[PDB]
Amino acid sequence: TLTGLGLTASSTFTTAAAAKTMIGTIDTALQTATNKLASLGTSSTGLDTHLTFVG
Amino acid sequence: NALKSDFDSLRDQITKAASNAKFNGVSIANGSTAKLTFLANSDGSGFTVTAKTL
Repeated sequence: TLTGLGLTASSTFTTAAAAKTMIGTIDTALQTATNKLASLGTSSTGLDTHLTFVG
Repeated sequence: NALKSDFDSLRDQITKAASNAKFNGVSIANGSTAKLTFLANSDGSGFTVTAKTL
């Protein structure tokens, strides 16, 4: 959710300089989102491996 | 007097032609702004083009 990425529900730019900073903000958001999702996928594969072992 | 009047008409024509030189509300010749900065990379760094008045 936006709050977890560091974006705020009110977030926007009203002038060109704010947009020039928003580029870097959205870069950081995309980075952290991909890292979180990669951790979720790793944990899912770990659940699958444990499921086969339990069987 | 005739030559001077033609010179004045050409002067006004230069003012008009300089005022009309705009592309989608932005100009690099009219002198409205010191500079313009077009994008140069995905990080937002900008290629710079210093304005030239006419």
